[PDB]
Amino acid sequence: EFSMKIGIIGAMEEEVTLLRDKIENRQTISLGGCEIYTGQLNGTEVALLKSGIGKVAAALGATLLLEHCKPDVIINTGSAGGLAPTLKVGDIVVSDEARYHDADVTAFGYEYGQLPGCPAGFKADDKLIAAAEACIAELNLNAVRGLIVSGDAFINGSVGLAKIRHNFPQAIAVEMEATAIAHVCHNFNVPFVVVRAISDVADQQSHLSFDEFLAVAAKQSSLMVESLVQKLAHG
Amino acid sequence: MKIGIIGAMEEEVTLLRDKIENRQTISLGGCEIYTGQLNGTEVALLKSGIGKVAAALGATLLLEHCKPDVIINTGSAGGLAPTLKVGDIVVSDEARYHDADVTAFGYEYGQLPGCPAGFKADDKLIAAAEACIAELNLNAVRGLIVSGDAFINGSVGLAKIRHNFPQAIAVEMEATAIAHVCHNFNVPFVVVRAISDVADQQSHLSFDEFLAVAAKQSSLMVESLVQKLA
Ligand SMILES: Nc1ncnc2c([C@@H]3O[C@H](CO)[C@@H](O)[C@H]3O)n[nH]c12
Ligand SMILES: Nc1ncnc2c([C@@H]3O[C@H](CO)[C@@H](O)[C@H]3O)n[nH]c12
Repeated sequence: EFSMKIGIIGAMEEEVTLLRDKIENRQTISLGGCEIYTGQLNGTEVALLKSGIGKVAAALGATLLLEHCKPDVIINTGSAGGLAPTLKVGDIVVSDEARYHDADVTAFGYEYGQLPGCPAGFKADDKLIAAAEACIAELNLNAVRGLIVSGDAFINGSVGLAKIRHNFPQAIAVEMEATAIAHVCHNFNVPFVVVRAISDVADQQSHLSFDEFLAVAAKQSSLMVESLVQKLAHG
Repeated sequence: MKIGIIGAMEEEVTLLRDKIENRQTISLGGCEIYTGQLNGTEVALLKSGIGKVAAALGATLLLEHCKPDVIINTGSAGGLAPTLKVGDIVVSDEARYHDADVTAFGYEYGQLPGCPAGFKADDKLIAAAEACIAELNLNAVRGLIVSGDAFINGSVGLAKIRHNFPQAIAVEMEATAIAHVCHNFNVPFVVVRAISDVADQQSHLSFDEFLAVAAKQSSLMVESLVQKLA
């Protein structure tokens, strides 16, 4: 305790800003097109990286963060399109696993979503998940735990969504960085957990919904992250 | 100067690895990096995994740890240009994701926010590559190479690529990711790959059958380019 460094990766300005503004003794390190904010969040040493959007940007960011700040665990936050029926805009999704919904080397006998040399899915850390569920209960928020899928496409209904629902009937949310981050953490053997807030249900109106509720998603994911850091650091 | 080289599969990396002298191996984030000299030239060879995230992670590591001057991404590819046959070379003048789609927000198809719609390869590296192609009498095509996390083997996947990028000369799985990373660091790059298949319904069989040829041809080309640059 007291010597834990918690890594946090968010892709977009909005939520990252709220967390960034709350960092004490904040400093900014700009690298490979990424900004990394170091300091403490309510006492806990954190390293917050604003990655770009997409798998590669997230991978590049996650790799840089691991390499230069060597955080003990990684928390990926931000928005996501809710897929589980009980999810409403603002609700929380916690990954117990992450899979690429757009990876496909099945022609070679790999499981759909699986890339060669990688497990079909990347498992989030049990302690981190439990911690997150603890915060969820304590904050009295509605949330769902389960499989989160990533791809380099903003899902907006039509075939994008149906294909995902068909390939991963159990997926609770879809977004664009989670699995890339999980993938990099897996390779570095670093525990991770994805804690995002719903900004849309990835249907025909996901773009306007995203546009109108990105703010609330940022508010709720940031609140959860702040709460998770605290709980991970103490109790 | 130091030439960075990234290949996804052991096949297209092993022949080069065997030729590197003053050889040392750095093993990080599940990636292997061999440094030393290829026929007198300082290089840094990285075996990345397959797919964009693995490539990005590896490219990021190579840049960060070895600081090469330029990056050469090598390996196999599915040929899309009519002139391409197994064993032939494709040289990128540009790389684009064929599976990135945020057009819902007004970005160009294949384009990811914060990035140009396409990443342009270095003109010098391109000219160098083509001088080798000419000197070795190889059949090659220069143009747009598109990358995604799916092995293309006809059907809907190939159709989607034809739709969005009818001018793409080849499809593979790491190029644009390496380009994207090189872009964030301002490192010139060039993709030089050999055709292992034509991304049709028979690409899996062709890939298995010709991956060996593709690796040797891409390997020979990297060797020649390295020497030409130096
Ligand atoms: N329905 C949806 N489809 C894809 N990505 C998202 C997102 C997230 O918001 C960004 C959209 O480009 C990206 O970082 C992604 O992780 N929210 N809702 C989404
Ligand atoms: N028809 C095709 N579709 C997608 N990738 C490839 C490739 C390349 O070979 C590997 C196939 O999984 C990968 O490294 C990729 O970059 N060759 N032919 C391909």
